[PDB]
Amino acid sequence: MESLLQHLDRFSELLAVSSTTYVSTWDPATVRRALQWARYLRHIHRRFGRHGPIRTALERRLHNQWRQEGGFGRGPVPGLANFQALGHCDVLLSLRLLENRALGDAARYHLVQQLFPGPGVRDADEETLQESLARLARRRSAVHMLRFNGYRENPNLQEDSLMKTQAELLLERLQEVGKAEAERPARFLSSLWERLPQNNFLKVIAVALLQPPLSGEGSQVLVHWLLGNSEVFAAFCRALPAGLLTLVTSRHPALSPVYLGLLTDWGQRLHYDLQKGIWVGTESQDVPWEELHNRFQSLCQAPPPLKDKVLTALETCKAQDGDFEVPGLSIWTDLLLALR
Amino acid sequence: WVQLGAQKVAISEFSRCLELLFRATPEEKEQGAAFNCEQGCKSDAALQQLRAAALISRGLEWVASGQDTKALQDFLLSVQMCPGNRDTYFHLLQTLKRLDRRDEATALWWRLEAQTLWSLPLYLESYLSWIRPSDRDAFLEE
Ligand SMILES: [Zn+2]
Repeated sequence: MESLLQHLDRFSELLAVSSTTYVSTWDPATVRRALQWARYLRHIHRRFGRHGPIRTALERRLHNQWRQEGGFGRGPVPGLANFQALGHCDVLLSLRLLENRALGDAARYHLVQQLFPGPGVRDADEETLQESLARLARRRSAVHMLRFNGYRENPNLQEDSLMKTQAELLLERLQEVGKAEAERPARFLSSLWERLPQNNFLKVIAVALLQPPLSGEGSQVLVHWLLGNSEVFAAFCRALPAGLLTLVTSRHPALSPVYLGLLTDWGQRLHYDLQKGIWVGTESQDVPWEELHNRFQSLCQAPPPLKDKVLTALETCKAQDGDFEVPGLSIWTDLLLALR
Repeated sequence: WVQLGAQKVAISEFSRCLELLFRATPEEKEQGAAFNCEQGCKSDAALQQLRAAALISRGLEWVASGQDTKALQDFLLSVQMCPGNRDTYFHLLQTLKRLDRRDEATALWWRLEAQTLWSLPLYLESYLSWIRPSDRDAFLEE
């Protein structure tokens, strides 16, 4: 338990400098020592990896390492990711050493000769390193092939395959910070928002909310982050399709009456023009009629728990702007005619 | 309904009159389908003079319910519709002289002086004659 800490942090230092381009000093001694230590991590992972206080203690050391580095200002090191990354740490290190261009010739020679002796040890007891890099190169190729001769950008994004994946990575990554309790998940989600491609990001979250439970503490964190920050949630409701947000609503009703609030705020920024039979926006960035018709049509094409809420939220909005029963006048008249 | 004093059902019927001017055309003799109004009910002059009028009749209800932005929009539309009725310019300039006179009002003054009956039917000229205010040129020399 205490013996493992000095082993693992020394390996983590060596892993992080694997990426780094100082490689002149390195020799077969360094390489051999690296892969022996990596064997021991893989050994530990097999021996007392499962159902131990040791596992949870190493996870505290993981997340403590991963939060005191942070990934801000100095150096955004990925690092050895999590508990299953101990089961192929060797591979990570060896891959990083190949990617360092300044990796010395003699070291690389000793390296590749030690990774790939050849088929002299086709008989090996432990599912060995060679076999791990082969089955990788295979999966890799398999992915690439399947992407370009098989892969489809599904229109029910809740059933997409890349989305589904990126989503479940973010949920693992929230579960870890939840049990660590170091910084609040809000800070993590805010740093995301700041750093990365936003458009892509949001579809992730959307799918996140509908993924059934795996161990929905994650889902319950995302609703509270969003409702905390109204400004991003404005671009959420803006940036997706209707069906995605309709299902967001039927599942997490803590979102429904804020999003109805948004439409209630965008419709009231329209005017009829009599020449062209249409409501339109003043500004370029204001929802066109068809967009808003879509989104309301969706809320209506839904379970009864939401349908009565949105129907009444419109009828009360109509009475508020004069209960006319012809268009020209009340945007909300319009919608309600359009939905029959 | 305005003479019976009921803003709602007036602004109903003015709006429904403006829908059957604009999501329909009266000049569809692709099929001469029956006996039909040659003269009275097809003149472009009779169409632009039904439109200006309906927007006036509705823009004054908007002043009466106290929504003078809506009123301004229908009055501004009517000058775009028929620039030779002058009742439109009077109602628009009265609204502008209430709120924000100077540049807007003068911009329309110079237009009136730039500007300076063919066959409109009767029921309609008599209706225009009916609503028009006495104190109209009095306002336009101010
Ligand atoms: Zn006729």
